[PDB]
Amino acid sequence: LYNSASFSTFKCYGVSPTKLNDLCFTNVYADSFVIRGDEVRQIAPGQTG
Amino acid sequence: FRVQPTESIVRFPNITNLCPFGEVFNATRFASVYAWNRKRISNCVADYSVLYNSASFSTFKCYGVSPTKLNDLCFTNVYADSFVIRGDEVRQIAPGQTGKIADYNYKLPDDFTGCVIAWNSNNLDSKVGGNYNYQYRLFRKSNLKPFERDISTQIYQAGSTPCNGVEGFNCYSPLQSYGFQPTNGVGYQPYRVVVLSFELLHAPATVCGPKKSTNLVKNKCVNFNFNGLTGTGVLTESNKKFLPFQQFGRDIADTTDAVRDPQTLEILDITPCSFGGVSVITPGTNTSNQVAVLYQN
Amino acid sequence: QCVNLTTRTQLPPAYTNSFTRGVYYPDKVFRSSVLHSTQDLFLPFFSNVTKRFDNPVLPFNDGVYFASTEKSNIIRGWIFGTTLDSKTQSLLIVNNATNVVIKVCEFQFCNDPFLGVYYHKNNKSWMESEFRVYSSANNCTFEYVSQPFLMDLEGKQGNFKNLREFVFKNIDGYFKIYSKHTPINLVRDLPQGFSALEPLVDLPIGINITRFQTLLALHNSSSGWTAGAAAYYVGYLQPRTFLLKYNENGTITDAVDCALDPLSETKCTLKSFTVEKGIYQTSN
Amino acid sequence: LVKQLSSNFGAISSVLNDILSRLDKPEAEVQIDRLITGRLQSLQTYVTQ
Ligand SMILES: *[C@@H]1O[C@H](CO)[C@@H](O)[C@H](O)[C@H]1NC(C)=O
Ligand SMILES: *[C@@H]1O[C@H](CO)[C@@H](O)[C@H](O)[C@H]1NC(C)=O
Ligand SMILES: *[C@@H]1O[C@H](CO)[C@@H](O)[C@H](O)[C@H]1NC(C)=O
Ligand SMILES: *[C@@H]1O[C@H](CO)[C@@H](O)[C@H](O)[C@H]1NC(C)=O
Repeated sequence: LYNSASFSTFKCYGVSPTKLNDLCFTNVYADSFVIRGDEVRQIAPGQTG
Repeated sequence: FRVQPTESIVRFPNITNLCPFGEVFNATRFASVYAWNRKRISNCVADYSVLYNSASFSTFKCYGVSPTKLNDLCFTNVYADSFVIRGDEVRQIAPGQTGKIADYNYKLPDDFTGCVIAWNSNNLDSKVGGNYNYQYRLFRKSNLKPFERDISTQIYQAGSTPCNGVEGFNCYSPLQSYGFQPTNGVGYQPYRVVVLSFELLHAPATVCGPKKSTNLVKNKCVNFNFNGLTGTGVLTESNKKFLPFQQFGRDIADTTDAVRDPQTLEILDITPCSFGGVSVITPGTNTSNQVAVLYQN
Repeated sequence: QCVNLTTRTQLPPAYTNSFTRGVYYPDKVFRSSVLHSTQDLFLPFFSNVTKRFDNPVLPFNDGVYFASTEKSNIIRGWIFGTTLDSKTQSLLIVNNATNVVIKVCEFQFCNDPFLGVYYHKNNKSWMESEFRVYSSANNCTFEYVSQPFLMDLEGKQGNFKNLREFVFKNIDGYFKIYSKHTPINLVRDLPQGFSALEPLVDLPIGINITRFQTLLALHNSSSGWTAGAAAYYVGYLQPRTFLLKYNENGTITDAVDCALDPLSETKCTLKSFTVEKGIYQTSN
Repeated sequence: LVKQLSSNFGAISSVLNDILSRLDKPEAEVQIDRLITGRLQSLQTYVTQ
């Protein structure tokens, strides 16, 4: 899910994607939704607009 | 029984110069963390009690040495490292600290000895046509090794798709930002820090404190301070050949046993003051109250 | 003065194994009759020595240089950490009468054979001239000590007559150099004896050194670029421990390794240069 | 027993005067305690033997 022909857009916050293979978690939540085309800076914690 | 010292002998080099701290602190424009300014300091007198007492600092933190009495010691191989950072210095720049800066920008030793001096600068030209830039928040490989600095960073890849330049990657590793964002945000990133790295060893001092010296003695128990090295005993003339590059001696085990005077370059032997066990020779107290005393050896 | 010559003689390296030499003892004085262990990287007593003729290294900046030539063919200034770019800086040696300065700078000179060095018109063969150094102050710093140019041992006693030793350390942000020049009797190779070197400079210069070459270019004008039959020896330092013996002016008179021969190891563990009959556990 | 004085039993420096002249009071105390502990052990070992 990190680097392939698919999943062309990939961003991470809090936890680096280069460390995930060495990290364990619980109750992982998968949120599946559709975002409007104007998605520029629409997923950041520093959210305005 | 132990013989007490009669005089305190403090000896420092013939030097009357002054340490160029201001030349690093605020004489000109500041370099980025990656291109940090490495200034070698020598042949000068440094009064660090000024910076300790002075205002306009956010942090005055020492490692291996006290924030005080820094002016009582001589140091050698002294370097001043100047950086431009965010106010988030704590847990970023420190010995043993796995911060973003510590890992991929500027690495500080775990056994580091010296002082980290930092201050804010909200009264500068950064908000008035300022050209402040060169912020970094990306990685490369592993740690940079203590006190090392890169000069390249021209090509960066870290993963698959080895196209030697693809947009779907951690592009623009160098020069990540410049977002001073004047007046706005939790810290504008005006913070400057100077790290003073000191070596303390047998090697000749290059930086002295603001202390005057006194005279020497030849046949009496005294206290002494030779370039920060202290102790007590009788200082006598040596008859052994200490070569020009030799400042200190040593016995079969430890202890210098001799020093080279920083102003005359003469060698003095240090003999611990006389001492020995003290015992009372007595009859029973139910017979007599008169005793004799033996001072051993 | 770019020569880019191919008119040179190619001579294979020569090798020898007897090498009980190479000492850079600490400055702190150990009074006398002291048997003191030491750490750091030194040169093994029986290391395989290479005789070289301007052959590229790969010194790791940790090794020892020797010269056996006559003063008239004394090797001239050598450069450390040179790459084919302006990225690194190095310049260490000047003479006592050439009116030049040891100005450490980047290399922007003839590649590979930046000769430049000559001696004096009095030789009536080599042609008197000097180095052509073109440094740039733009994005370049300069740090040097111009004092250490008095390395000159005069006199014509002996049957060789003199030899020189220099050791260069990495070393952790410094470039420490130790050396000594001595008279010698008639020998065919490095003498089967012992001596020790003294420090010249500390040089608190933070430069990463990965390469090294020496230079001697006393080429005549009789034909092509032909110089005298000069040669030099080098070795490498390794992180081994040693036992040093002082006797009795605060100087080193003997030393023993730990890695070469179990007997030497035994001597070190017993803090002695003499071992009595018996069984000694030296390690595991 | 003499050589043990040079051991530096976890402290920043084997020399007591070096600690006293470099660190502050409570800062030195935590380093001195280490030298004392090691030296107490060295003496106790010597006497026991
Ligand atoms: C200090 O410098 C003066 C020369 O200014 C010299 O005569 C003297 O011997 C030096 N050392 C001492 C202890 O004064
Ligand atoms: C002290 O000496 C006297 C001598 O007559 C003796 O009677 C007495 O018991 C002694 N006392 C003690 C405590 O030894
Ligand atoms: C030194 O090592 C080389 C490695 O190729 C070897 O050929 C040579 O014979 C060795 N020299 C001596 C004197 O052992
Ligand atoms: C020590 O040096 C003196 C000269 O200062 C010399 O005469 C003496 O022989 C030397 N000692 C030894 C063991 O070489």
